[PDB]
Amino acid sequence: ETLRVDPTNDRLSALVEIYRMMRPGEPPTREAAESLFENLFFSEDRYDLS
Amino acid sequence: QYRYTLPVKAGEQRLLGELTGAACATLVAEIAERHAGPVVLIAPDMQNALRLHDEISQFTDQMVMNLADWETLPYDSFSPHQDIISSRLSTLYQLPTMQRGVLIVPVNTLMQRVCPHSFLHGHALVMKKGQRLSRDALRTQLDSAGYRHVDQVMEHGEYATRGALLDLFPMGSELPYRLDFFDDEIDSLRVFDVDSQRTLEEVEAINLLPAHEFPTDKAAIELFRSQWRDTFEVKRDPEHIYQQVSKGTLPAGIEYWQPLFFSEPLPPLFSYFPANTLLVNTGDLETSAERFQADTLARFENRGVDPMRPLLPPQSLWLRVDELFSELKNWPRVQLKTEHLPTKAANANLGFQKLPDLAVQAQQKAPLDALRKFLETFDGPVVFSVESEGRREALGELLARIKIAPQRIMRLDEASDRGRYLMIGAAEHGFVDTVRNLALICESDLLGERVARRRQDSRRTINPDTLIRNLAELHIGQPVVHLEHGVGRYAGMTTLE
Repeated sequence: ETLRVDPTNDRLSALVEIYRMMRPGEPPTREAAESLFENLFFSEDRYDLS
Repeated sequence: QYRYTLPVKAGEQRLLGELTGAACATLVAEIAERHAGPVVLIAPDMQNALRLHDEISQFTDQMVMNLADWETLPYDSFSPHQDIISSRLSTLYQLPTMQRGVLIVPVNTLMQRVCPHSFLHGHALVMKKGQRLSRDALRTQLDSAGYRHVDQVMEHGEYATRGALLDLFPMGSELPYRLDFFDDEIDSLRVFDVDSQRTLEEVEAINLLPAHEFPTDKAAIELFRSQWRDTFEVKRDPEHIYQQVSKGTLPAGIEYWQPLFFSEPLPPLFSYFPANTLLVNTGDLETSAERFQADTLARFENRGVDPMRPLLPPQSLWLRVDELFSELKNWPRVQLKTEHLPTKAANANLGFQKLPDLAVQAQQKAPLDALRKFLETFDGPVVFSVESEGRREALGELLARIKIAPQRIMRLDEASDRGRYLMIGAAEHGFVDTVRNLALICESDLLGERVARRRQDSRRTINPDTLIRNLAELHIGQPVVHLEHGVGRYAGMTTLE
Protein backbone atom coordinates (compact mmCIF):
# COMPACT_ATOMS: atom_id res chain seq x y z
CA GLU A 1 0.00 0.00 0.00
CA THR A 2 2.96 2.30 0.60
CA LEU A 3 4.24 1.40 -2.86
CA ARG A 4 0.84 2.38 -4.25
CA VAL A 5 0.77 5.74 -2.46
CA ASP A 6 4.41 6.36 -3.44
CA PRO A 7 4.57 8.82 -6.38
CA THR A 8 8.11 7.69 -7.26
CA ASN A 9 9.12 4.89 -9.63
CA ASP A 10 12.93 4.51 -9.53
CA ARG A 11 16.06 5.25 -7.53
CA LEU A 12 17.09 8.57 -9.04
CA SER A 13 13.74 10.32 -8.66
CA ALA A 14 13.68 8.88 -5.13
CA LEU A 15 17.00 10.58 -4.40
CA VAL A 16 15.61 13.79 -5.90
CA GLU A 17 12.52 13.55 -3.68
CA ILE A 18 14.79 13.06 -0.66
CA TYR A 19 16.75 16.14 -1.74
CA ARG A 20 13.63 18.28 -2.15
CA MET A 21 12.39 17.19 1.27
CA MET A 22 15.84 17.84 2.79
CA ARG A 23 16.51 21.26 1.25
CA PRO A 24 13.64 23.55 0.21
CA GLY A 25 14.67 25.53 -2.78
CA GLU A 26 17.93 24.51 -4.48
CA PRO A 27 16.65 22.77 -7.65
CA PRO A 28 18.30 19.36 -7.38
CA THR A 29 20.86 17.87 -9.72
CA ARG A 30 22.08 14.28 -9.94
CA GLU A 31 25.45 14.52 -8.19
CA ALA A 32 24.14 16.82 -5.45
CA ALA A 33 21.31 14.44 -4.50
CA GLU A 34 23.37 11.25 -4.69
CA SER A 35 26.16 12.88 -2.68
CA LEU A 36 23.68 14.08 -0.06
CA PHE A 37 22.20 10.63 0.37
CA GLU A 38 25.57 8.87 0.28
CA ASN A 39 26.94 11.06 3.08
CA LEU A 40 23.63 11.18 4.96
CA PHE A 41 23.98 7.64 6.33
CA PHE A 42 27.04 6.00 4.76
CA SER A 43 29.97 8.31 5.57
CA GLU A 44 32.34 7.47 8.42
CA ASP A 45 32.68 11.19 9.25
CA ARG A 46 29.20 12.76 8.96
CA TYR A 47 27.37 9.80 10.54
CA ASP A 48 28.65 7.54 13.30
CA LEU A 49 27.04 5.16 15.71
CA SER A 50 29.52 4.58 18.49
CA GLN B 1 47.24 35.20 -59.57
CA TYR B 2 45.94 32.78 -56.93
CA ARG B 3 47.59 29.78 -55.28
CA TYR B 4 44.70 27.26 -54.97
CA THR B 5 41.21 26.53 -56.44
CA LEU B 6 37.74 27.29 -54.94
CA PRO B 7 35.54 24.14 -54.55
CA VAL B 8 31.88 24.12 -55.67
CA LYS B 9 30.19 20.71 -55.40
CA ALA B 10 28.09 18.72 -52.89
CA GLY B 11 30.47 17.59 -50.17
CA GLU B 12 34.01 17.82 -51.48
CA GLN B 13 36.98 19.01 -49.46
CA ARG B 14 39.93 21.29 -50.10
CA LEU B 15 42.80 20.82 -47.68
CA LEU B 16 45.14 23.74 -46.98
CA GLY B 17 48.14 23.02 -44.80
CA GLU B 18 51.42 24.27 -43.27
CA LEU B 19 49.47 27.17 -41.76
CA THR B 20 50.36 28.82 -38.45
CA GLY B 21 48.52 31.40 -36.30
CA ALA B 22 47.33 34.73 -37.76
CA ALA B 23 47.56 33.29 -41.28
CA CYS B 24 44.18 31.57 -41.27
CA ALA B 25 42.87 35.13 -41.13
CA THR B 26 44.59 36.19 -44.35
CA LEU B 27 43.66 32.94 -46.13
CA VAL B 28 39.98 33.37 -45.33
CA ALA B 29 40.34 37.06 -46.14
CA GLU B 30 41.43 36.19 -49.66
CA ILE B 31 38.66 33.57 -49.72
CA ALA B 32 36.12 36.32 -49.03
CA GLU B 33 37.77 38.67 -51.53
CA ARG B 34 38.01 36.06 -54.31
CA HIS B 35 34.82 33.98 -54.07
CA ALA B 36 31.28 34.85 -55.13
CA GLY B 37 29.18 33.39 -52.35
CA PRO B 38 28.79 33.93 -48.61
CA VAL B 39 31.57 32.42 -46.52
CA VAL B 40 30.56 30.83 -43.24
CA LEU B 41 33.65 30.13 -41.14
CA ILE B 42 32.88 27.54 -38.49
CA ALA B 43 35.32 27.86 -35.63
CA PRO B 44 36.14 24.89 -33.37
CA ASP B 45 35.19 26.95 -30.31
CA MET B 46 33.46 30.28 -29.63
CA GLN B 47 36.57 31.61 -27.86
CA ASN B 48 38.62 31.12 -31.03
CA ALA B 49 35.74 32.57 -33.05
CA LEU B 50 35.88 35.80 -31.05
CA ARG B 51 39.59 36.11 -31.80
CA LEU B 52 38.88 35.57 -35.49
CA HIS B 53 36.21 38.28 -35.40
CA ASP B 54 39.07 40.69 -34.83
CA GLU B 55 41.67 39.44 -37.27
CA ILE B 56 39.52 39.12 -40.38
CA SER B 57 38.64 42.81 -40.15
CA GLN B 58 42.36 43.58 -39.98
CA PHE B 59 42.85 41.84 -43.33
CA THR B 60 39.70 42.79 -45.21
CA ASP B 61 37.07 45.46 -45.67
CA GLN B 62 34.43 42.87 -46.56
CA MET B 63 31.38 42.63 -44.29
CA VAL B 64 31.79 40.39 -41.23
CA MET B 65 29.53 39.24 -38.43
CA ASN B 66 29.08 36.57 -35.79
CA LEU B 67 25.93 34.68 -34.89
CA ALA B 68 25.32 35.50 -31.25
CA ASP B 69 25.31 32.48 -28.95
CA TRP B 70 23.10 32.30 -25.91
CA GLU B 71 25.63 32.82 -23.17
CA THR B 72 24.43 29.86 -21.08
CA LEU B 73 25.29 26.17 -21.11
CA PRO B 74 23.03 23.51 -22.59
CA TYR B 75 20.08 22.97 -20.24
CA ASP B 76 21.10 25.95 -18.15
CA SER B 77 18.81 28.14 -16.03
CA PHE B 78 19.10 31.66 -17.45
CA SER B 79 17.33 33.73 -20.05
CA PRO B 80 19.86 34.92 -22.64
CA HIS B 81 19.35 38.65 -21.87
CA GLN B 82 17.14 39.26 -24.91
CA ASP B 83 19.43 42.02 -26.17
CA ILE B 84 21.59 39.16 -27.45
CA ILE B 85 18.52 37.67 -29.16
CA SER B 86 18.05 41.04 -30.85
CA SER B 87 21.37 40.56 -32.60
CA ARG B 88 20.89 36.83 -33.15
CA LEU B 89 17.67 36.55 -35.13
CA SER B 90 18.62 39.71 -37.03
CA THR B 91 21.33 37.68 -38.73
CA LEU B 92 18.72 34.97 -39.32
CA TYR B 93 16.76 37.51 -41.31
CA GLN B 94 19.62 38.32 -43.68
CA LEU B 95 21.14 34.82 -43.82
CA PRO B 96 18.52 33.76 -46.44
CA THR B 97 20.22 36.08 -48.93
CA MET B 98 23.73 37.52 -48.57
CA GLN B 99 25.90 37.40 -51.67
CA ARG B 100 29.31 38.18 -50.17
CA GLY B 101 30.68 38.62 -46.67
CA VAL B 102 31.68 36.27 -43.88
CA LEU B 103 29.77 34.89 -40.92
CA ILE B 104 31.71 33.26 -38.08
CA VAL B 105 29.83 30.56 -36.18
CA PRO B 106 31.24 28.22 -33.52
CA VAL B 107 30.21 24.57 -33.51
CA ASN B 108 27.84 25.12 -30.56
CA THR B 109 25.43 27.40 -32.37
CA LEU B 110 26.23 25.52 -35.56
CA MET B 111 24.49 22.40 -34.31
CA GLN B 112 21.61 24.08 -32.46
CA ARG B 113 18.25 23.83 -34.13
CA VAL B 114 16.65 27.20 -34.87
CA CYS B 115 13.15 28.56 -35.35
CA PRO B 116 11.72 27.86 -38.82
CA HIS B 117 11.22 30.49 -41.50
CA SER B 118 7.46 30.05 -41.06
CA PHE B 119 7.54 31.83 -37.70
CA LEU B 120 10.10 34.50 -38.52
CA HIS B 121 8.85 35.34 -42.03
CA GLY B 122 5.23 35.31 -40.86
CA HIS B 123 5.71 37.46 -37.78
CA ALA B 124 7.93 39.91 -39.64
CA LEU B 125 6.33 42.85 -41.42
CA VAL B 126 7.12 46.03 -43.32
CA MET B 127 6.01 49.60 -42.65
CA LYS B 128 6.19 51.96 -45.63
CA LYS B 129 5.21 55.60 -46.18
CA GLY B 130 1.77 55.02 -47.65
CA GLN B 131 -0.07 52.31 -45.73
CA ARG B 132 -3.63 53.03 -44.66
CA LEU B 133 -2.89 51.05 -41.50
CA SER B 134 -4.66 52.19 -38.36
CA ARG B 135 -2.93 53.37 -35.20
CA ASP B 136 -4.28 51.01 -32.57
CA ALA B 137 -4.37 48.33 -35.27
CA LEU B 138 -0.59 48.61 -35.60
CA ARG B 139 -0.34 48.70 -31.80
CA THR B 140 -2.30 45.44 -31.58
CA GLN B 141 -0.10 44.02 -34.34
CA LEU B 142 2.90 44.85 -32.15
CA ASP B 143 1.06 43.18 -29.25
CA SER B 144 0.51 40.00 -31.28
CA ALA B 145 4.20 40.18 -32.16
CA GLY B 146 4.91 40.37 -28.42
CA TYR B 147 6.77 43.63 -27.84
CA ARG B 148 6.55 45.72 -24.65
CA HIS B 149 4.79 49.06 -24.19
CA VAL B 150 6.90 51.52 -22.20
CA ASP B 151 6.99 55.31 -22.46
CA GLN B 152 10.79 55.45 -22.00
CA VAL B 153 11.97 53.28 -24.89
CA MET B 154 15.73 52.75 -24.68
CA GLU B 155 16.51 49.09 -25.41
CA HIS B 156 15.22 46.44 -27.79
CA GLY B 157 11.62 45.25 -27.97
CA GLU B 158 10.16 48.51 -26.67
CA TYR B 159 7.40 50.72 -28.06
CA ALA B 160 5.31 53.72 -27.03
CA THR B 161 1.97 55.05 -28.28
CA ARG B 162 0.83 58.54 -27.27
CA GLY B 163 -2.21 59.79 -29.17
CA ALA B 164 -1.01 60.26 -32.74
CA LEU B 165 2.72 59.83 -32.10
CA LEU B 166 4.05 56.28 -32.01
CA ASP B 167 7.59 54.93 -31.69
CA LEU B 168 9.15 51.48 -31.54
CA PHE B 169 12.49 49.66 -31.68
CA PRO B 170 12.47 46.81 -34.23
CA MET B 171 14.44 43.76 -33.16
CA GLY B 172 16.13 43.54 -36.56
CA SER B 173 17.46 47.06 -36.98
CA GLU B 174 19.69 49.04 -34.63
CA LEU B 175 17.85 52.37 -34.26
CA PRO B 176 14.27 53.19 -33.19
CA TYR B 177 11.63 54.85 -35.34
CA ARG B 178 8.79 57.32 -34.82
CA LEU B 179 5.54 57.04 -36.71
CA ASP B 180 3.07 59.97 -36.25
CA PHE B 181 -0.07 58.15 -37.32
CA PHE B 182 -2.74 60.43 -38.80
CA ASP B 183 -6.17 59.50 -40.24
CA ASP B 184 -5.45 55.89 -39.18
CA GLU B 185 -2.38 55.78 -41.43
CA ILE B 186 1.41 55.99 -41.40
CA ASP B 187 2.71 59.46 -42.27
CA SER B 188 6.32 59.57 -41.02
CA LEU B 189 9.22 57.14 -40.55
CA ARG B 190 11.57 59.29 -38.48
CA VAL B 191 14.70 57.89 -36.84
CA PHE B 192 15.23 59.56 -33.46
CA ASP B 193 18.15 58.74 -31.21
CA VAL B 194 18.04 56.88 -27.91
CA ASP B 195 19.98 59.83 -26.44
CA SER B 196 19.01 62.86 -28.56
CA GLN B 197 15.24 62.08 -28.58
CA ARG B 198 15.05 64.12 -31.82
CA THR B 199 14.52 62.99 -35.41
CA LEU B 200 17.83 62.40 -37.17
CA GLU B 201 16.31 61.79 -40.63
CA GLU B 202 13.30 60.32 -42.42
CA VAL B 203 13.19 56.98 -44.21
CA GLU B 204 10.38 55.65 -46.41
CA ALA B 205 10.27 51.95 -45.48
CA ILE B 206 11.58 49.75 -42.67
CA ASN B 207 11.12 46.18 -41.41
CA LEU B 208 9.90 44.70 -38.12
CA LEU B 209 10.84 41.35 -36.56
CA PRO B 210 8.89 39.67 -33.73
CA ALA B 211 9.53 39.48 -30.01
CA HIS B 212 12.01 36.60 -29.70
CA GLU B 213 12.86 33.22 -31.10
CA PHE B 214 9.48 31.57 -30.43
CA PRO B 215 5.90 32.90 -30.49
CA THR B 216 4.27 34.02 -27.28
CA ASP B 217 0.55 34.55 -27.98
CA LYS B 218 -2.28 32.55 -26.46
CA ALA B 219 -2.69 30.10 -29.34
CA ALA B 220 1.00 29.27 -28.99
CA ILE B 221 0.58 28.85 -25.23
CA GLU B 222 -2.29 26.43 -25.83
CA LEU B 223 -0.08 24.54 -28.29
CA PHE B 224 2.66 24.45 -25.65
CA ARG B 225 0.32 22.99 -23.05
CA SER B 226 -0.93 20.41 -25.56
CA GLN B 227 2.57 19.24 -26.42
CA TRP B 228 3.65 19.18 -22.77
CA ARG B 229 0.66 17.03 -21.83
CA ASP B 230 1.63 14.84 -24.78
CA THR B 231 5.28 14.28 -23.86
CA PHE B 232 5.90 15.14 -20.19
CA GLU B 233 3.56 15.22 -17.19
CA VAL B 234 2.12 18.10 -15.18
CA LYS B 235 2.20 18.84 -11.44
CA ARG B 236 0.35 21.69 -9.75
CA ASP B 237 3.04 24.04 -8.42
CA PRO B 238 3.57 27.82 -8.82
CA GLU B 239 7.23 27.21 -9.76
CA HIS B 240 6.57 24.31 -12.15
CA ILE B 241 7.00 25.97 -15.51
CA TYR B 242 3.90 24.33 -17.02
CA GLN B 243 1.53 26.18 -14.71
CA GLN B 244 4.00 29.06 -14.57
CA VAL B 245 3.51 29.73 -18.28
CA SER B 246 -0.17 28.94 -17.79
CA LYS B 247 -0.01 32.09 -15.69
CA GLY B 248 1.48 33.70 -18.80
CA THR B 249 4.98 34.52 -17.59
CA LEU B 250 7.99 32.99 -19.35
CA PRO B 251 10.49 31.39 -16.93
CA ALA B 252 14.25 31.85 -16.75
CA GLY B 253 15.43 28.78 -18.64
CA ILE B 254 12.59 28.69 -21.16
CA GLU B 255 14.74 28.95 -24.29
CA TYR B 256 15.60 25.28 -23.88
CA TRP B 257 11.90 24.56 -24.39
CA GLN B 258 12.25 25.48 -28.03
CA PRO B 259 10.60 22.57 -29.92
CA LEU B 260 7.46 22.52 -27.77
CA PHE B 261 6.43 25.98 -28.97
CA PHE B 262 6.61 25.08 -32.63
CA SER B 263 4.55 21.95 -33.52
CA GLU B 264 7.19 20.83 -36.06
CA PRO B 265 10.80 19.63 -35.88
CA LEU B 266 13.14 22.52 -35.84
CA PRO B 267 15.42 23.07 -38.85
CA PRO B 268 19.17 22.62 -38.31
CA LEU B 269 19.73 26.12 -39.83
CA PHE B 270 21.37 24.65 -42.93
CA SER B 271 18.19 25.67 -44.72
CA TYR B 272 19.18 29.15 -43.55
CA PHE B 273 22.31 28.92 -45.69
CA PRO B 274 22.11 30.13 -49.30
CA ALA B 275 22.41 27.53 -52.04
CA ASN B 276 25.86 28.65 -53.27
CA THR B 277 27.60 28.81 -49.90
CA LEU B 278 31.07 27.67 -48.91
CA LEU B 279 32.25 26.54 -45.49
CA VAL B 280 35.78 26.81 -44.14
CA ASN B 281 36.87 24.69 -41.19
CA THR B 282 39.50 25.35 -38.55
CA GLY B 283 41.02 22.73 -36.28
CA ASP B 284 39.05 19.49 -36.15
CA LEU B 285 35.27 19.49 -35.90
CA GLU B 286 35.06 15.72 -35.33
CA THR B 287 36.48 16.22 -31.84
CA SER B 288 34.99 19.54 -30.72
CA ALA B 289 31.42 18.78 -31.81
CA GLU B 290 31.64 15.34 -30.23
CA ARG B 291 32.98 16.81 -26.98
CA PHE B 292 30.15 19.34 -26.94
CA GLN B 293 27.55 16.62 -27.46
CA ALA B 294 29.10 14.52 -24.69
CA ASP B 295 29.03 17.56 -22.39
CA THR B 296 25.40 18.20 -23.33
CA LEU B 297 24.44 14.60 -22.60
CA ALA B 298 26.33 14.57 -19.29
CA ARG B 299 24.72 17.84 -18.21
CA PHE B 300 21.34 16.52 -19.34
CA GLU B 301 21.55 13.29 -17.35
CA ASN B 302 22.78 15.38 -14.43
CA ARG B 303 19.74 17.64 -14.82
CA GLY B 304 17.27 15.11 -16.30
CA VAL B 305 15.94 14.82 -12.76
CA ASP B 306 14.14 17.37 -10.55
CA PRO B 307 10.70 16.73 -12.11
CA MET B 308 9.94 20.27 -11.11
CA ARG B 309 11.15 21.60 -14.50
CA PRO B 310 12.01 18.29 -16.26
CA LEU B 311 13.97 18.44 -19.52
CA LEU B 312 13.80 17.54 -23.20
CA PRO B 313 15.86 14.94 -25.01
CA PRO B 314 18.81 16.58 -26.79
CA GLN B 315 18.11 14.58 -29.96
CA SER B 316 15.48 17.21 -30.82
CA LEU B 317 16.87 20.49 -29.51
CA TRP B 318 20.48 19.81 -30.58
CA LEU B 319 21.84 18.03 -33.62
CA ARG B 320 23.62 14.71 -33.32
CA VAL B 321 27.18 14.73 -34.64
CA ASP B 322 26.47 11.99 -37.17
CA GLU B 323 23.57 14.07 -38.49
CA LEU B 324 25.87 17.09 -38.55
CA PHE B 325 28.58 15.33 -40.52
CA SER B 326 26.02 14.00 -42.96
CA GLU B 327 24.30 17.37 -43.47
CA LEU B 328 27.71 18.98 -43.98
CA LYS B 329 28.00 16.98 -47.22
CA ASN B 330 25.63 19.36 -49.01
CA TRP B 331 28.11 22.23 -48.65
CA PRO B 332 31.64 22.38 -50.13
CA ARG B 333 34.32 22.59 -47.46
CA VAL B 334 37.84 23.99 -47.15
CA GLN B 335 39.77 22.67 -44.16
CA LEU B 336 42.60 24.83 -42.83
CA LYS B 337 45.06 22.57 -41.03
CA THR B 338 48.07 23.57 -38.93
CA GLU B 339 49.86 20.44 -40.12
CA HIS B 340 51.82 19.31 -43.17
CA LEU B 341 49.41 17.25 -45.28
CA PRO B 342 51.44 15.00 -47.61
CA THR B 343 49.87 15.00 -51.12
CA LYS B 344 46.66 14.55 -53.15
CA ALA B 345 44.41 16.57 -55.44
CA ALA B 346 42.09 19.13 -53.81
CA ASN B 347 44.93 19.55 -51.31
CA ALA B 348 47.58 22.24 -51.42
CA ASN B 349 50.12 22.94 -48.68
CA LEU B 350 50.81 26.67 -48.63
CA GLY B 351 54.17 27.71 -47.23
CA PHE B 352 53.21 29.91 -44.29
CA GLN B 353 56.04 28.95 -42.01
CA LYS B 354 57.16 30.18 -38.61
CA LEU B 355 59.19 33.34 -38.16
CA PRO B 356 62.58 32.91 -36.43
CA ASP B 357 62.74 34.00 -32.81
CA LEU B 358 62.98 37.80 -32.85
CA ALA B 359 63.18 38.10 -29.07
CA VAL B 360 64.03 41.51 -27.63
CA GLN B 361 65.88 41.73 -24.32
CA ALA B 362 67.81 44.50 -22.58
CA GLN B 363 70.20 42.06 -20.88
CA GLN B 364 72.32 42.16 -24.01
CA LYS B 365 73.61 45.65 -24.81
CA ALA B 366 71.78 45.64 -28.16
CA PRO B 367 68.06 44.94 -27.57
CA LEU B 368 66.93 44.56 -31.18
CA ASP B 369 69.75 42.20 -32.14
CA ALA B 370 67.69 39.41 -33.71
CA LEU B 371 65.37 41.96 -35.34
CA ARG B 372 68.17 44.01 -36.88
CA LYS B 373 69.88 40.85 -38.12
CA PHE B 374 66.71 39.28 -39.51
CA LEU B 375 65.27 42.30 -41.31
CA GLU B 376 68.53 43.19 -43.06
CA THR B 377 69.22 39.63 -44.21
CA PHE B 378 65.59 39.30 -45.35
CA ASP B 379 64.80 39.85 -49.03
CA GLY B 380 61.05 40.52 -49.10
CA PRO B 381 58.39 42.78 -47.58
CA VAL B 382 57.91 42.95 -43.82
CA VAL B 383 54.73 44.22 -42.12
CA PHE B 384 54.42 44.87 -38.39
CA SER B 385 50.63 45.13 -37.76
CA VAL B 386 50.51 47.17 -34.57
CA GLU B 387 47.38 46.83 -32.44
CA SER B 388 46.65 50.44 -31.44
CA GLU B 389 47.83 53.74 -32.89
CA GLY B 390 49.33 54.73 -29.55
CA ARG B 391 51.16 51.41 -29.57
CA ARG B 392 52.35 52.51 -33.02
CA GLU B 393 54.51 55.01 -31.15
CA ALA B 394 55.85 51.97 -29.30
CA LEU B 395 56.91 50.86 -32.76
CA GLY B 396 58.38 54.16 -33.85
CA GLU B 397 61.10 54.77 -31.30
CA LEU B 398 62.06 51.08 -31.00
CA LEU B 399 62.56 50.78 -34.74
CA ALA B 400 64.39 54.10 -34.39
CA ARG B 401 67.05 52.27 -32.36
CA ILE B 402 68.17 50.63 -35.60
CA LYS B 403 66.71 53.64 -37.48
CA ILE B 404 63.83 52.01 -39.34
CA ALA B 405 60.74 53.98 -40.39
CA PRO B 406 58.05 51.84 -42.03
CA GLN B 407 55.24 52.67 -44.43
CA ARG B 408 51.56 52.77 -43.45
CA ILE B 409 49.49 50.64 -45.82
CA MET B 410 45.89 49.44 -45.49
CA ARG B 411 45.70 46.13 -47.38
CA LEU B 412 48.32 43.40 -47.16
CA ASP B 413 48.48 43.34 -50.97
CA GLU B 414 50.04 46.81 -50.74
CA ALA B 415 53.28 45.05 -49.76
CA SER B 416 56.02 45.72 -52.30
CA ASP B 417 59.08 43.71 -53.35
CA ARG B 418 61.05 44.61 -50.20
CA GLY B 419 60.52 47.09 -47.40
CA ARG B 420 59.09 47.88 -43.98
CA TYR B 421 55.36 48.45 -43.57
CA LEU B 422 52.98 48.98 -40.67
CA MET B 423 49.22 48.66 -40.34
CA ILE B 424 46.48 48.41 -37.72
CA GLY B 425 44.65 45.34 -36.46
CA ALA B 426 44.71 42.60 -33.83
CA ALA B 427 46.81 39.72 -35.22
CA GLU B 428 49.12 38.11 -32.71
CA HIS B 429 51.59 35.67 -34.35
CA GLY B 430 53.53 36.64 -37.46
CA PHE B 431 54.78 34.29 -40.13
CA VAL B 432 56.69 34.05 -43.40
CA ASP B 433 54.86 33.43 -46.69
CA THR B 434 57.30 31.59 -48.95
CA VAL B 435 55.29 32.10 -52.15
CA ARG B 436 55.49 35.91 -52.00
CA ASN B 437 58.19 35.91 -49.26
CA LEU B 438 56.10 38.07 -46.94
CA ALA B 439 57.00 38.65 -43.31
CA LEU B 440 54.48 39.48 -40.59
CA ILE B 441 55.96 40.47 -37.23
CA CYS B 442 53.19 40.96 -34.67
CA GLU B 443 53.18 42.79 -31.34
CA SER B 444 53.63 39.62 -29.27
CA ASP B 445 56.48 38.39 -31.46
CA LEU B 446 58.88 40.79 -29.72
CA LEU B 447 57.52 40.31 -26.18
CA GLY B 448 57.12 36.54 -26.38
CA GLU B 449 57.95 34.92 -23.06
CA ARG B 450 56.71 35.59 -19.54
CA VAL B 451 59.44 35.12 -16.92
CA ALA B 452 59.18 34.28 -13.21
CA ARG B 453 62.40 34.07 -11.15
CA ARG B 454 63.71 35.90 -8.08
CA ARG B 455 67.02 34.54 -6.65
CA GLN B 456 68.82 31.37 -5.56
CA ASP B 457 72.08 30.06 -4.06
CA SER B 458 73.38 32.95 -1.99
CA ARG B 459 75.73 31.26 0.52
CA ARG B 460 76.00 27.86 -1.22
CA THR B 461 79.83 27.82 -1.20
CA ILE B 462 79.81 24.08 -0.34
CA ASN B 463 83.60 23.67 -0.22
CA PRO B 464 84.25 25.73 3.00
CA ASP B 465 86.40 24.11 5.66
CA THR B 466 83.15 24.17 7.61
CA LEU B 467 80.74 22.17 5.42
CA ILE B 468 82.23 18.95 6.93
CA ARG B 469 81.92 17.28 3.47
CA ASN B 470 78.67 15.59 4.64
CA LEU B 471 80.81 12.77 5.99
CA ALA B 472 78.10 11.40 8.35
CA GLU B 473 80.80 10.19 10.78
CA LEU B 474 80.06 12.93 13.32
CA HIS B 475 79.58 11.81 16.91
CA ILE B 476 76.20 12.57 18.47
CA GLY B 477 76.12 15.92 20.25
CA GLN B 478 78.53 18.00 18.17
CA PRO B 479 76.88 21.34 17.29
CA VAL B 480 75.61 21.85 13.76
CA VAL B 481 74.43 24.87 11.78
CA HIS B 482 71.39 24.73 9.49
CA LEU B 483 71.34 27.65 7.07
CA GLU B 484 67.63 28.44 7.35
CA HIS B 485 67.15 28.00 11.10
CA GLY B 486 70.43 28.27 13.01
CA VAL B 487 72.89 26.62 15.41
CA GLY B 488 72.04 23.57 17.51
CA ARG B 489 73.15 20.15 18.69
CA TYR B 490 73.05 17.09 16.46
CA ALA B 491 71.16 14.18 18.04
CA GLY B 492 71.48 11.27 15.65
CA MET B 493 69.44 9.24 13.18
CA THR B 494 65.70 8.83 13.53
CA THR B 495 62.81 7.12 11.75
CA LEU B 496 59.50 8.91 11.23
CA GLU B 497 56.31 8.86 9.20
